[PDB]
Amino acid sequence: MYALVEINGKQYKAIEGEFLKIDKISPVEKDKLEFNSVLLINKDGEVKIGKPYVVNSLIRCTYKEDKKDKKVVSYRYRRRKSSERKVGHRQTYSYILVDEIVF
Amino acid sequence: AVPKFKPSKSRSRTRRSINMRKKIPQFQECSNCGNLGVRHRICLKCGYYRNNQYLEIGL
Amino acid sequence: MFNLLKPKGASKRRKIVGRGPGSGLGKTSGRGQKGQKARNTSPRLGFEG
Amino acid sequence: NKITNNDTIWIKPKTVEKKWYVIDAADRILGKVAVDVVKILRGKHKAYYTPHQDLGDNVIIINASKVKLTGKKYQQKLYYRHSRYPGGLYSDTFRTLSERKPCAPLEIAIKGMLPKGPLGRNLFRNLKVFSGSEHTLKAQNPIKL
Amino acid sequence: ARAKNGTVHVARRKRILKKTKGFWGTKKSNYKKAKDTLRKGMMYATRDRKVRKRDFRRLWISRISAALSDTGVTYSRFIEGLLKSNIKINRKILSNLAIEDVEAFKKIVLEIRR
Amino acid sequence: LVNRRYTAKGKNLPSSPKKVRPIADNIRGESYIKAIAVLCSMPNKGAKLLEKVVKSAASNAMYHNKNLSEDMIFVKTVMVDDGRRRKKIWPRARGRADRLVNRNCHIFVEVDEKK
Amino acid sequence: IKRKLRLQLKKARFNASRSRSKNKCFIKRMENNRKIISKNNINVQVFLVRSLIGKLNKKVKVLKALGLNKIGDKKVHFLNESIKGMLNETINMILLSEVM
RNA sequence: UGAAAUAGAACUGAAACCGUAGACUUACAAGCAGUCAAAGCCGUAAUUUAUUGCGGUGAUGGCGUGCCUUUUGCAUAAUGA
RNA sequence: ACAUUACCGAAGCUUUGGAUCUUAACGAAAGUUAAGAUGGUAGGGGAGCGUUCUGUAAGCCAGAGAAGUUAAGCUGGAAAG
Ligand SMILES: [Zn+2]
Repeated sequence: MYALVEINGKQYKAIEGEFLKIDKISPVEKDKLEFNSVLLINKDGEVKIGKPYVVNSLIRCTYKEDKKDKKVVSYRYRRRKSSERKVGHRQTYSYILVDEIVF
Repeated sequence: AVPKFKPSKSRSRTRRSINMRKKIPQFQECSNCGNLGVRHRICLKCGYYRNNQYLEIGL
Repeated sequence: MFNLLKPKGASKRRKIVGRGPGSGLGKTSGRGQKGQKARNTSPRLGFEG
Repeated sequence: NKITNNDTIWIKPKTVEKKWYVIDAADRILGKVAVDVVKILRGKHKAYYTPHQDLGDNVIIINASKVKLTGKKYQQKLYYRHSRYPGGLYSDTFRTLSERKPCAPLEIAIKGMLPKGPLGRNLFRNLKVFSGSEHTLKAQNPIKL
Repeated sequence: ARAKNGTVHVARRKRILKKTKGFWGTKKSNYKKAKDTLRKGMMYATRDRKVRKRDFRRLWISRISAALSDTGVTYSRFIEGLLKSNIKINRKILSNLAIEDVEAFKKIVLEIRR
Repeated sequence: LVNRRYTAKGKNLPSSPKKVRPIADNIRGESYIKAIAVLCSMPNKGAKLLEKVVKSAASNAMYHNKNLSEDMIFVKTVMVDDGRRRKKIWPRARGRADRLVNRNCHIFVEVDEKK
Repeated sequence: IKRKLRLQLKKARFNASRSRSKNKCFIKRMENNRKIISKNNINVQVFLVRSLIGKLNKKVKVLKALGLNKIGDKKVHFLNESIKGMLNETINMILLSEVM
């Protein structure tokens, strides 16, 4: 059993007991998350597809932590112009543990 | 008539390893002393060759 | 340790020039491309060419 | 802890098991036949298609000598080749090339339509063309198409 | 007031060499070649970070088109019906679905054809 | 790695490493008898230099391990590095001079009791 | 092949390779815009749909006077003679919808 | 002997350069040698254990005309190492 | 060529996460929000890293291991630490 769920406009494939890495969510909502926009549910054989959301179907999750990714570097330079620029970056991600898929 | 660009270490290594390669001489143990001598040459250690003395080996 | 605590703006740094591309005062060092002025000079005598 | 990877899935080529497909070329049009063959060979009919690796099936073409053309191509299509020696340009019309090598036109067309590089050459290795209506790969139980 | 201590250039070079480890030939040890190859590599890294989005979307589209080859729905029409029936599922999701669980994707297609 | 009890080292020998390495390749891993025969046979300066170093290494091993004879020994490893260089002048036409480098080599041989 | 001729030919082929479907879409948009402009004293929403790069200087000035700087720019304006004239100048780069 | 002799005519001993050993890859292929994807092999940590990561190698796919200076304009077969 | 419905397709547009600056509002202020605005050579303005010496420093940290290369790991938006 799994769910195809939209969080903040990004699809994910949620499975129970099992973490999701999503875009950083505000400190305000670091307590207990409920997501109401489920696109698809596959339960033990049979599948329900929402138009655009499957009604009466929730996903309940517990916020766990925030974690930074590996560092990336944006670099550019202009040939035979003696000019460049370098910028570092590290994106932040939030990890949520899916408890149950209200099906 | 002059190198246009410095060759890569791969090319230099390849050429050097192929060219600077010496081959082992064949051997055959002397019937007299048991030394390993060059095949078809007088033994340098005892002087015999096919059971015939030819040298008188000194110091 | 008593931290003299200089007033702000009391000493500009300098206009160190010709020390890299990132400083904005790089190879050409504020002089432009070529000509008389690129090489130390300008005809002084209130000159109008 | 375990993370649900919401990333594109890649299927290990050691768990994909290649079949053979028979395609008949009788009374078909050369380009259409070649296009079908390329689509099968490339792997573009499987959900896990990947241009990196070789995941498509193999193809046996039968009756390759009965491909039909339209227009005056039978008299006018030219197959060129160059010996790399000076002036050594040799042409060969469709008639003559077909008579000398019955499988050559279809092999040439499929080679042109396949991608280029090591994988393209491998894909062409994955193809068998027969002039007649019978093939020697009976041991593979090829699926007819 | 002589200000010579040259513990700077070796530092720059050590960082560069650390980042340029696996390169071919003399590009991994010489300072000049390593710096040239690294600098063009980082620019490639930026460009390619933006290109990876295009590449993966193209892959997903091709996979969807392959999974639909069976049925009679050209996937332009598939996207058509998808939007028209108001199913806002994603190209990545559909591509992965057609591999993990083919029958769900097939059911989606039956549902689109309406 | 080295059992430095069993090894010989010859520093600044009068030959170029580029010329001594092939002879080393021909005896690496061979038995002591075979290697000694090869070096005696082959009429190369590097061959004679290796012969001296190899014989010395075997002598050291025997001296420190009295129950090891000439026919349980095999040449385990052989390394040939480059040593000091000397520059001398070779004068050419039109007053042009060229510098004429003379190279030396270090030789390291370790023997070991055969399999 | 002579360079003068091949440049002419390449340019002519590029120009002639336009799609009638795209032309029909553009014609439909123009008709809609003219129909809207023909009205009088209504609030109209103006979207900018074509870029400012490469266009004429006068027309860039008109668009910046309407308030649109980028593609995707949204501005509501009250149709009087001034706005009608500006819209007529820049009709080919805008999309007009009506604010009920 | 000396605290040390990879302190023995020399302290700390890098880079360029020359090597040895082990692991991986390579002899049907047209690679500014890199980046983005990626099977297999090897090292390693977790999850009861062969599927996920830190790693090193990398078949194959996509993209990509070294750099500096000078010019209306250079991968340019303009200049310089 | 003429019609109908589409889709693909850029660093454009939209959305998500993060940073700086201008203006405006709120706030005692710090800052919090709203709006837009940030390709860029010549060239102008502004903000920092790092090296050596001097006062701080007859301070603090070192033979229980200073300085320096050297392997690995980590942080910072860049100089880097
Ligand atoms: Zn003898």
